[PDB]
Amino acid sequence: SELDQLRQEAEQLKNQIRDARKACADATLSQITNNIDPVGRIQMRTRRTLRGHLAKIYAMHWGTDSRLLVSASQDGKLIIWDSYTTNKVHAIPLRSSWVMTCAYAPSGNYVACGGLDNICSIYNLKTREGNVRVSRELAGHTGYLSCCRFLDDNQIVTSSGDTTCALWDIETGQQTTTFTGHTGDVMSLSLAPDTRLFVSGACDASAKLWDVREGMCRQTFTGHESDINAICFFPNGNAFATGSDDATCRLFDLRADQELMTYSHDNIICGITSVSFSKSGRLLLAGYDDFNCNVWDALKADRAGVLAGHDNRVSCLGVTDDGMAVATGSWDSFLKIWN
Amino acid sequence: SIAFFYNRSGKHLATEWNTVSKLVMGLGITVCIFIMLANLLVMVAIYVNRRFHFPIYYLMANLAAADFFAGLAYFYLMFNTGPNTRRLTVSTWLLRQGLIDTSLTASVANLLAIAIERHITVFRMQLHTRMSNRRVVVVIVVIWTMAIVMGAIPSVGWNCICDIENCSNMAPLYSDSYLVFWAIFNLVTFVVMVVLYAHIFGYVRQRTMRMSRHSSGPRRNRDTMMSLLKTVVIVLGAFIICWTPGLVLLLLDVCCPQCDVLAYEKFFLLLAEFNSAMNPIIYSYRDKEMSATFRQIL
Amino acid sequence: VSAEDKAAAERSKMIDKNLREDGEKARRTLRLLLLGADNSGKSTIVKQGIFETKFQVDKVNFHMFDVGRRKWIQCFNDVTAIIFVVDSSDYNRLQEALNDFKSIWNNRWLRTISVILFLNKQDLLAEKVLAGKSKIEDYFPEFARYTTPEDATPEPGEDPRVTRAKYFIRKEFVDISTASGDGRHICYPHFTCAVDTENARRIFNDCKDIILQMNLREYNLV
Amino acid sequence: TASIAQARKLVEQLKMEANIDRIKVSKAAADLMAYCEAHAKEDPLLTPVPASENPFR
Amino acid sequence: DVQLVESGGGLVQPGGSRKLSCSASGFAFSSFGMHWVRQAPEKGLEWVAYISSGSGTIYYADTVKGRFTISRDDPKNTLFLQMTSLRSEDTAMYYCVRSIYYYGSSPFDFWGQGTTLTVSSDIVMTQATSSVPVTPGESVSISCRSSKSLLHSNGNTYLYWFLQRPGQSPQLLIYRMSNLASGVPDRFSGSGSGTAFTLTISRLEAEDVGVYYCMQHLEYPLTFGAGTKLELK
Ligand SMILES: CCCCCCCC/C=C\CCCCCCCC(=O)OC[C@@H](O)COP(=O)(O)O
Repeated sequence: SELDQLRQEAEQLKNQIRDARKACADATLSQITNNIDPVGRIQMRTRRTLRGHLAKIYAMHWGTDSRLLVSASQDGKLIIWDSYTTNKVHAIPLRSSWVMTCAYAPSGNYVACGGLDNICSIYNLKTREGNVRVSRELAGHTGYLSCCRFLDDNQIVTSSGDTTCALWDIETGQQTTTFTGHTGDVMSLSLAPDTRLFVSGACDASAKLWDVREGMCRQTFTGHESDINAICFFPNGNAFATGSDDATCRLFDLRADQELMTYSHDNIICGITSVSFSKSGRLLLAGYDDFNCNVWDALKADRAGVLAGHDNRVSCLGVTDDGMAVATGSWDSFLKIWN
Repeated sequence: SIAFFYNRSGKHLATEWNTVSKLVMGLGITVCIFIMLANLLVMVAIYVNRRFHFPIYYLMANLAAADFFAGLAYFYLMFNTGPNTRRLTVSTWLLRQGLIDTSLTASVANLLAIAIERHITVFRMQLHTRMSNRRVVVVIVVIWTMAIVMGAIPSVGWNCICDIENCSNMAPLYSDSYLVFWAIFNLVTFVVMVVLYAHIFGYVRQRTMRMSRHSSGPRRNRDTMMSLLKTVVIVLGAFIICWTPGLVLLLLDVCCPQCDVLAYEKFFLLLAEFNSAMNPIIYSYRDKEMSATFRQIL
Repeated sequence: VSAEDKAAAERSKMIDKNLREDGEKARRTLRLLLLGADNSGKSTIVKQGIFETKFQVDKVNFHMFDVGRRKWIQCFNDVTAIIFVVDSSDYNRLQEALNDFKSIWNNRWLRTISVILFLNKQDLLAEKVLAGKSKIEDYFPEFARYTTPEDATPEPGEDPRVTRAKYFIRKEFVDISTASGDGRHICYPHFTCAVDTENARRIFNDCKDIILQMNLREYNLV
Repeated sequence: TASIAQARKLVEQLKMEANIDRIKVSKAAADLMAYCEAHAKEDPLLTPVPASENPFR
Repeated sequence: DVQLVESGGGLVQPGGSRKLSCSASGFAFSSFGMHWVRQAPEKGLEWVAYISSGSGTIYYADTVKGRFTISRDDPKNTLFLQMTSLRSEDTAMYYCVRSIYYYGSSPFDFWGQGTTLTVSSDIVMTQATSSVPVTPGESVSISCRSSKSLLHSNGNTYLYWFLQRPGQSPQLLIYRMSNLASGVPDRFSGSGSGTAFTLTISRLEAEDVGVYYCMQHLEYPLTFGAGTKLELK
């Protein structure tokens, strides 16, 4: 009785969701898409290599103009790159060298960073003094900072290692809402194209869909076996991809509320560090611990290429907003633009 | 004329191939074939493997390149000796013996650079991975600077073609004061290499014997010293058997009245270039990554 | 190129100059990771989000990083050594300290990182076994018929009962360490106290031997 | 009653996620295929781009 | 906040030597390239010299090369202009202009006040209009012309617009022929193409009068336009 009684109600409700998910599975997405021509053999070559970081690169982000790019490393320095002329626009020294994430404002006036210091620091790129100064420090997260993504010049959302995600207001500096429900540490985050929702995978092998305005969880997806290290959102906004430590990518659908595809191979045994889609959503670029990235046919679950140019762990991965290039960072202190 | 210098040196100008003449040309040709083949593998395994782009491997490639030159220079000597040495000129003769002087100096000089860098890394309290590459580039050029200078000084000025009173019995157009000056250079280099390699063994012995009885006990202490002494003895044994017979002959050409020196000079050049054949063997057999990438080439 | 893009590249080149002035100044320091529990006396071994303490011994700079499973332990993949502090006085939590040591030793990312083990509070261990009132035998049944201290060097003045207990606890942590690893990393066990000032020398000597045996390994001298 | 409150929070969360409007997977399979087909020419990584209109070279 | 305080100047004899210094405060002086621009008493602006960040690159006008020298003192937050062998054609007012060069940066933001000096294959910029009467509240367009195509192969058209109010130092309003500077309202709009440019002002309010200078930044030396004065009715 009591909690145990409530335990029977929780188990009964869990079976109802599973029964409803099984009812809608009239056909498999892989079975349905067995009528389209394959994407062929994707062959990408590293156009440029960005040098200057002196330790492992942990995060990277593309500007909305698809030309500027920010990266963070364990030196304690943020470098903004001109991805066309391999020029260093800025070099922002950080107070703490233990930084695991970095972001770029959609307007382009700000960058964010955070890590083991449990603080998201926001830097003003465009100041009258000609330098880069820190604008605000967002404190209130108990654990480390795993991800941070801007919604606009005043709103950012941070996922933390205290099993929570938070929405901040930079003008006030205070936490507006908090997103609770994850059991393990949240490791990734992905804002929807319409920005009204976002998704976050955690170490409890689950991914939750949140509503930013309401502030509570909408759907919960459980198909993985280990910690979900990376998450990314489909360009349409009705699906997302999860990359976990069990050497497998998965594709979940928001409307169907069910898993759609599994991206696995028997000769891959290492974890997945980063995932990203393409402009059309047909490709799925995912970095691994075996020092190279894989290109997956997102509709056919077949490999289509290998981005083998790094001699250490590929830690970050990003695709431009026009789909022209793929930037790949790794623990060998090198960033490579692929095309 | 060349026969003019060889007359007073007591040497012999062969007109036809003799039985002893083809004996030194039999093992002489096959020794070179190993020298170019083995040393070419080392400098291509470093280049095509991105894991080998390290300062210690740059000296290994430089030593392989310097030993590759020694086989090429010795290749030219075989085709221009015996019956082919009759029709040489003084300007051509000084290039023949000057080509082996710069290559064999560039081999001995690289072996001192590896001994110095190993002494630097071992005694420095920091990883070799987190090291700069400014030391190797500034030391590769000074190796070749001494190499070309040593091979060009006998060409101009320091030769006995201007003063025929003191000429070497083995190289007739070379002054005996230069043969001494090249024997001291290797005697100095080997002694420095012995002191550097013995100090490394003594340092590791000092550190190991006072470490603990609970870290790894004496089981891991014996394994390291047996492996370390195997590396130290092998590198020093190569320089002490492939150069000592050649070196003591050079001192046996100066201030040695009426001693048999022309008989041993033909085969003692085989020994000196035999070091170039087995230098890449003993400097790359320990590395498991080097052995793995060898099979991916052939 | 244009006159504006030529001047932009001149600014970029100056940035790389500053990226190497400080990058070359951080290659002469050694970074350590401090681990342990709350009752271990973790922050008292060296008397000099994430905390950091700096100390220098024999002109060598040391950076000790104390935070506060461990998903952030992969950030310390390139540290010089790991410092694990154990409270050997109490035996109720000694079992969870051994399982604490097992996860770090058999970690996937720390397979090449050596561990300096400080069995802290050895003063109270002597009082707990001389005045008795407790029995490791209760919590560890092997100590009931534990081999007497194996013939070895003991500390002068220590009782035979104290040296029996000290050698037993130290043997548990080296049994885990020698079971796996295949010689890629070594555990260095020490016995400290709350009034011990020599723990800076012991970290210096252990890191000197830590670097030495991997310099000799990547240079293929051994 | 911390466990009771925690169980009540989880029970109420499960009810909201259970009562949602779901669609057939065949409709979710067709929508993803219709998006990727309608944007095939817009993808430079999928369909090769001529080197003239290539910012990275 | 940002200030470029000038010093020196005055009446000097011809054939002598004078040193001009411009003191900088309120910004990171070490990361800004600096320029010297003079104004003749009856003419427009004229670029003189240029020193980069770290003094790694120096450019001179062909009319001052060999007798003028520009230097900066980063720790002291000041720069100097050594002027030797003066003549009667150097009587002008010298401005110190800061400029920073990276991707998306706007050079020629802040112009200091001038020092009144009283000595007792080039791209030309052409502005046909010189004096135009403009009623308040109306809209006018001011054009400029070039002898060379300012559009580069990277897609950047290097044309700049400045406004010299009567009795004040000129201020940048449009940079690279399309981008509005910070603090300049949306009233000003710049547009054009190769060797043809214009500046459109809509709903001309007060304090919009003065002289408008077009400038090229495609190659050194940088040449200004003659100017287009605006007068009240
Ligand atoms: C005998 C020891 C040889 C190894 C050590 C010295 C290596 C050479 C460098 C510096 C010393 C001065 C040059 C001595 C060269 C002695 C060997 C040599 O080159 O002999 C000549 C012989 O090939 C060909 O003679 P011919 O058959 O008469 O043409």
